[PDB]
Amino acid sequence: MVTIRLARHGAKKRPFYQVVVADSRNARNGRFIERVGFFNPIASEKEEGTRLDLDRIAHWVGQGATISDRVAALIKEVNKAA
Amino acid sequence: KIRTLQGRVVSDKMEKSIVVAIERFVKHPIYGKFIKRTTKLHVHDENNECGIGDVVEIRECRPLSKTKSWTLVRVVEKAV
Amino acid sequence: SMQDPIADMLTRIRNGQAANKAAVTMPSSKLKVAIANVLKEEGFIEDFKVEGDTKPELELTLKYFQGKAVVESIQRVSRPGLRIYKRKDELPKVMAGLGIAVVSTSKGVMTDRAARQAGLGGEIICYVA
Amino acid sequence: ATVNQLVRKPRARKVAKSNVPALEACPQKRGVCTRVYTTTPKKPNSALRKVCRVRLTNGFEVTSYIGGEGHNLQEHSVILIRGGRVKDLPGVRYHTVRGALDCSGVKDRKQARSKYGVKRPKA
Amino acid sequence: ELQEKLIAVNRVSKTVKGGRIFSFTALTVVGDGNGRVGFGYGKAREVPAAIQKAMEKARRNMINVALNNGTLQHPVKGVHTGSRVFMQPASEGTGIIAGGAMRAVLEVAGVHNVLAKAYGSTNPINVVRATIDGLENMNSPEMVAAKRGKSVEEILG
Amino acid sequence: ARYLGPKLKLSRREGTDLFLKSDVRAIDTKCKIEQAPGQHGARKPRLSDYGVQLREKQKVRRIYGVLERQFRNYYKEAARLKGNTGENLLALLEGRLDNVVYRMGFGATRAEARQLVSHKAIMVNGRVVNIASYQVSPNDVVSIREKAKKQSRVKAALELAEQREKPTWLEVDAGKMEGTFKRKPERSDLSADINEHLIVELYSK
RNA sequence: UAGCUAGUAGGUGGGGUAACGGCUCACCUAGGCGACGAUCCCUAGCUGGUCUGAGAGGAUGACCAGCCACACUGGAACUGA
RNA sequence: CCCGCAGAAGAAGCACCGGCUAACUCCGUGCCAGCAGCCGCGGUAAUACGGAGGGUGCAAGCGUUAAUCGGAAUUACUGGGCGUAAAGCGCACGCAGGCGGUUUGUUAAGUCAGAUGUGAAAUCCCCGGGCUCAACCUGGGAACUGCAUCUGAUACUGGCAA
Ligand SMILES: [Mg+2]
Ligand SMILES: [Mg+2]
Ligand SMILES: [Mg+2]
Ligand SMILES: [Mg+2]
Ligand SMILES: [Mg+2]
Ligand SMILES: [Mg+2]
Ligand SMILES: [Mg+2]
Ligand SMILES: [Mg+2]
Ligand SMILES: [Mg+2]
Ligand SMILES: [Mg+2]
Ligand SMILES: [Mg+2]
Ligand SMILES: [Mg+2]
Ligand SMILES: [Mg+2]
Ligand SMILES: [Mg+2]
Ligand SMILES: [Mg+2]
Ligand SMILES: [Mg+2]
Ligand SMILES: [Mg+2]
Ligand SMILES: [Mg+2]
Ligand SMILES: [Mg+2]
Ligand SMILES: [Mg+2]
Ligand SMILES: [Mg+2]
Ligand SMILES: [Mg+2]
Ligand SMILES: [Mg+2]
Ligand SMILES: [Mg+2]
Ligand SMILES: [Mg+2]
Ligand SMILES: [Mg+2]
Ligand SMILES: [Mg+2]
Ligand SMILES: [Mg+2]
Ligand SMILES: [Mg+2]
Repeated sequence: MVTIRLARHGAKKRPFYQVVVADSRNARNGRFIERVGFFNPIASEKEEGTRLDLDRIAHWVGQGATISDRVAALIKEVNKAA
Repeated sequence: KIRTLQGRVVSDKMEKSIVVAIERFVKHPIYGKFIKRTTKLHVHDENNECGIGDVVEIRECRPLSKTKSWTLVRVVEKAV
Repeated sequence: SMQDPIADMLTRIRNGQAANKAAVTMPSSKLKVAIANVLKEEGFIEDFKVEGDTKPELELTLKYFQGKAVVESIQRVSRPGLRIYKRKDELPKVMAGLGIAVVSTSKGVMTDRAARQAGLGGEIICYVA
Repeated sequence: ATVNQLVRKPRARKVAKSNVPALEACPQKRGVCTRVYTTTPKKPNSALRKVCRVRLTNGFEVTSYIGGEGHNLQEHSVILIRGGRVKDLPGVRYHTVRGALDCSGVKDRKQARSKYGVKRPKA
Repeated sequence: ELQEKLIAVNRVSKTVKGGRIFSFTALTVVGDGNGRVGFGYGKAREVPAAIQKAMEKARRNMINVALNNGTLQHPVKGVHTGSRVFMQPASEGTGIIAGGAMRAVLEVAGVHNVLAKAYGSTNPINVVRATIDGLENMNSPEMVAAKRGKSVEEILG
Repeated sequence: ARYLGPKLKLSRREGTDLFLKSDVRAIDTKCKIEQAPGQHGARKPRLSDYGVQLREKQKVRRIYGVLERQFRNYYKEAARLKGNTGENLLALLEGRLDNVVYRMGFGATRAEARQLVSHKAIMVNGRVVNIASYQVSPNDVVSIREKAKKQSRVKAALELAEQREKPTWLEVDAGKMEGTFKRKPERSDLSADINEHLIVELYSK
């Protein structure tokens, strides 16, 4: 099952999630098919808190990839902000 | 349109098969002098039409025997 | 035996300059003619001529400036044993541009500057400074 | 050497030979004092240098120098062996780590204590 | 006004009936800091006299070098006996990168930014000679244009 | 992590005034400036080229109060940066927050400026900065905080500040105790008896 | 360490596999590899990379990541995509 | 993270000082004890051993050992040699291999140019961004010098023909 999920790299107490499309069986911070944006929970409010290449996301979703709850929340929040 | 190699037949004593040597120039990795290298391939030759020394055109295909994975597309020049 | 006639030409130039000869003569060839042409056009020699039909002799009239040879160092780079080819962005320059490198490209023999300005690479025949 | 010759028989660098084979790429090794004695140095110098033969934990048996003025070592005293040769004594290529394991420190030493395992004087 | 630097002092000896006679040799280099450099080598029974002979000799026997804003025109190789020296022009900020014998010569000569290295025998007396010869044969774009019968940009541009 | 010993000893070793004292008094009335420290100071050392390179590096280091590790990192960064390596090394050194505070005159010396910075007395863009090595950038506003602006030492230090030469690249309003770092200082505006190229050689030996 | 190899090399046909295939058989042909180093021995997990070096290179493969192999030692199948 | 209290108050060690290599004298010792990376010290004023004073270098670290690269152009492809310093086989023929006079044509193999695909992400580098700075995290890019395919150029090398 292809899934879109967050690969947390960040640093200790300072997470920086990377939205990646990957086979759900591979480890979290491991093999990924394609990266489609980033999310930084800590935000200076003048930086880009979340960047999403919605087009590629839609491409993979149409192909059949599922979406983690948090990635769906991010997509919905950015489309709502727009 | 089709990937292809060209070589000469060094031995044909096998039934329906031939071994062709593909020679190429490669710059030596360290010293630089362009040195000749040879690759010998067991090739499928229906009708055994290839004589030793002939220059033949070969293409890759599915595994046909334990070693044969190439088929003769055409003969280029024969019986030099 | 004789196996690099371009090396023979370069060495004739070098030894004639060392011996303060006014001119040098060698068996001719189209490649030798083109190399002499590029040398003349870059001003390292006075002039050149070819004489004869069946066994052409090419003659180069050398040049001196202050009782000094204008050509300081002439060395073959791509010797027959080890050919040296370079791409357009890898073409060497001699003496930081003061000298000239002779390049054989798909569009004939020319200097490194000309080859770079024409966007081509080729075989580095020799260096002259 | 011709390039052709090199492509036929590539250059083959000498492998560096170690000067401390008994350590087996370890900084120190433990060992038991088999005999503790004195020896005289090369012709130029003249002294009674204190050395000990030590059987290492890896089987190797080698001789090691005992630096400093005074030592309390006997048979069966386990000591730590460190790299380092002593020039005027052929055969001895190892030092004893003063202040490590059974080996004690140098008495009343004040300068360069850390090389002889002497605690900082309480003054 | 010229700046002078002593590169090396060495004690030699000659053997005679009574025994060994000690003397000294001095290698010094003088320069104008603007492209003119000479080197001298003197002998005397005492060091100050040897150094003074070397200075006097060094003031003559000096040559001019066509510097370019404190750096060399083009990479240069020099050779004398077993001392093979290599020098190349460098960008600003590099400073003087060289062994001591070459360092002194280049500093007194005025080359502000140069990368140098000595190969083979690092004998100072011959290293200085090879450096001086290399710097001497180094030509300038105007001189090479004059030789070749063209202009500067006709070579540069 | 900081040199705490006697200060004039360093000036005596380097043979010049290093501004390690406030300046109110002529340094020759406070020490034998022209004699090296120690029992054998009077003897003169015929010092090698490596010695002079080391002395130059030590002079700059002791001027700015920077230890070897930090100075080595500074040299690496200056070499990485484009342009004249020595010049950007000097720019990096002069861009330190404590140095900027001293140039604007809130401290009689760089050590006093460093203590001011450390004790939450200096603001950069209205933000409390407590790190000595904070790099100040062009168009920055460095100000004394209101609570620490009533310290007697800063009002004392402003007189020494007005008595020394005024840097061109800083605009200091002493009344409000605030200043603007207009631009990075060039080589020409700072003292010309620093041979940075010696340091460039020393970190390439 | 100069020679190695009889399912070895190729072919017809049958069998087997998800799939091509000596994968396995029955028979026929007598071949295949090798001085551009086969075979044999010793040593070793490979790569992105890390250290060093002006660079080419030398060494190296810990942590992060991709791949492979193993799960007390040897062997075997079953369930199951 | 911010605010308040107290009080300089709770907080500096390690190696070295003959030359290489920055930093020197006195006392003790007397080729003993001892030091040492190499050269080397020590037999009666030792800047080299041990102690003190002074000094130099690093710094919450400092030294010692082990291992790799460097310096080492000391496996030299970039970048070495062989008359005497180590190094031309005793000499000749000769197969495989390496190289090959000059002109014309053709080929596009090598070669060059362009384009496409690919060269995982992280790491190195550039311009920026966020933790009070830095280490650290992070955005975009360059790079990943390669490999393969296609279309071109034909001077040089190769093939073929004369
Ligand atoms: Mg004697
Ligand atoms: Mg003379
Ligand atoms: Mg030598
Ligand atoms: Mg620290
Ligand atoms: Mg079958
Ligand atoms: Mg198979
Ligand atoms: Mg193993
Ligand atoms: Mg190197
Ligand atoms: Mg398994
Ligand atoms: Mg177990
Ligand atoms: Mg098992
Ligand atoms: Mg099943
Ligand atoms: Mg000294
Ligand atoms: Mg006594
Ligand atoms: Mg000692
Ligand atoms: Mg005495
Ligand atoms: Mg002592
Ligand atoms: Mg060691
Ligand atoms: Mg090397
Ligand atoms: Mg040699
Ligand atoms: Mg000999
Ligand atoms: Mg002979
Ligand atoms: Mg040929
Ligand atoms: Mg020809
Ligand atoms: Mg092609
Ligand atoms: Mg990558
Ligand atoms: Mg920032
Ligand atoms: Mg980033
Ligand atoms: Mg041709």
